[PDB]
Amino acid sequence: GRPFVEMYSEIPEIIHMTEGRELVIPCRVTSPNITVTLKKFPLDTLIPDGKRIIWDSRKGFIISNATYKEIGLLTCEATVNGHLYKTNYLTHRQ
Amino acid sequence: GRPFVEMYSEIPEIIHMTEGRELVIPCRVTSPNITVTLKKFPLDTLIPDGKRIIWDSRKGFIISNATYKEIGLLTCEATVNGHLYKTNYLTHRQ
Ligand SMILES: [Zn+2]
Repeated sequence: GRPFVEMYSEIPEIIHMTEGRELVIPCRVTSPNITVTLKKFPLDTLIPDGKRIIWDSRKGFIISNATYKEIGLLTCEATVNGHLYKTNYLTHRQ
Repeated sequence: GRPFVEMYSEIPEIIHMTEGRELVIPCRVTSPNITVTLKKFPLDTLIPDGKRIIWDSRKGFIISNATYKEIGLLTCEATVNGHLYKTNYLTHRQ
């Protein structure tokens, strides 16, 4: 199946970030009932709290105030129908 | 071993390219005797001719006049001591 509207599982998509600025990780999904986990390689899981990090199923994750900690390989993961899907983004600066 | 001074085998390094401008794929090597192949995913092999594409072991591949065909995942491959090494670059625009 396809939980992510745009899926970059093999080669990451590049997105530009600016520190102090909003960073959208744009892994929007095909249904609002899909649960998505955001990860930063290799160790971190970023939990949305509805403020500093907001999940919107039509957009992806919205990180209000990006920092240098958000520079790297970021992965959205969703498990649907018992299967795990990943889509990958490489963030670096403007 | 390590034929490439900087080696990006697992997560590609990002490099900015501008069309009509020089593009360096910077997979410099640890010895001028190392043979390196340049590839563009998934089908292409780019052959240096000493003019449009120049190999310099201290720099990498120098593509005089980059085009949109050079946008994508580019890989330098070297076989040393019977082992194949790869280093990966994602090119996209300035
Ligand atoms: Zn960039």
